[PDB]
Amino acid sequence: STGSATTTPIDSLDDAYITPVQIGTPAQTLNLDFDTGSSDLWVFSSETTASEVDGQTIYTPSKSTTAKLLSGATWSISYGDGSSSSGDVYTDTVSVGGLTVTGQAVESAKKVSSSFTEDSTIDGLLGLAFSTLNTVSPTQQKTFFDNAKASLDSPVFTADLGYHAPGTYNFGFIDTTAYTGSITYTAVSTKQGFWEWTSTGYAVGSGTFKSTSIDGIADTGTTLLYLPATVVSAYWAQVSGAKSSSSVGGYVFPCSATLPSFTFGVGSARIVIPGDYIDFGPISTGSSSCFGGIQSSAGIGINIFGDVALKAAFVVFNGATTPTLGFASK
Ligand SMILES: Cc1nc(N)sc1-c1nccn1C
Ligand SMILES: Cc1nc(N)sc1-c1nccn1C
Repeated sequence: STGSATTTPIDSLDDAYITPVQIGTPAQTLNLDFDTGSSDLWVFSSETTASEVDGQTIYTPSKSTTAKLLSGATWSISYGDGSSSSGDVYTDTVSVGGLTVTGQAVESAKKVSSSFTEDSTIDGLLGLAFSTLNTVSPTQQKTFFDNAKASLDSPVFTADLGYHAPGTYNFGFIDTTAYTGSITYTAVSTKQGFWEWTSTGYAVGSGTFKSTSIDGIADTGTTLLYLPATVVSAYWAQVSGAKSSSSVGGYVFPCSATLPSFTFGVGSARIVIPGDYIDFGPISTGSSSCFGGIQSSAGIGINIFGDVALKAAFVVFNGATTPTLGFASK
């Protein structure tokens, strides 16, 4: 089997991407944030505290003939921005782009934090990191991808995120029409539960390439590119007037700038992020200070190849017995 679904930016800055997902019988379609940095499939639901729902579509298990309470199971998760959610668990049929999993754990939110409530466009998350990170207790649950894997034509999924445009998540096949050149594969460590790999270095604009190992994670659920302070300082030094602002919470730059590109290495291959992808617009409405899309990872504890990086590539998440990651230009 295979599946193919379109993923769409939630706003004009590509702050996140949503993908329609069918849950239950008859289908209830929710727009979920596919997140290769976490491992829980959770939704806004008929159980979510009413004051914490503001415009989201909710899953109502009592209207699904295939829903079953997973008795005793609870979940609770926090993300890197300090947002969080928690609740109980149902099993139900879940389909993505034509690919169906029966008995998928669907984690129903009882509580969500404010930045979820405020994100009217995101109806929940669909985790695609390794199932060892799943938060369900006392019986950890499998991700949609793990449950689907044995049925897939090939044990892979791909992310093809757009810049200010829709893109695609495919399950079970590589669309050879979706990228240019060849795919370069690189080793993955699953020791921390992430799609963790080592970039071979970087360049700023038309500058020379610096060969240096940068360990980080491929994370579709993180908006920005978070890299070591040394790398990020070298980037922003090429933008007149750019500075790190502790009041704003990162590097800002004059909205009048033309940002340089940023290149990252994948083995001997190179992925170029255009300068436009690094612009996250005014820090507040009408400001002439703009927020940067490359930020320091210092104090996060991990480097994160988030959407800014991943959208510049066609990315293969290879879930074979020994997982790997592939990147192609597009
Ligand atoms: C910051 C973040 N990281 C994720 N993987 S979900 C999440 C999030 N918190 C609030 C809204 N959204 C989309
Ligand atoms: C700030 C910026 N740097 C580029 N290389 S294009 C760009 C920009 N200004 C306005 C819109 N966009 C995308």
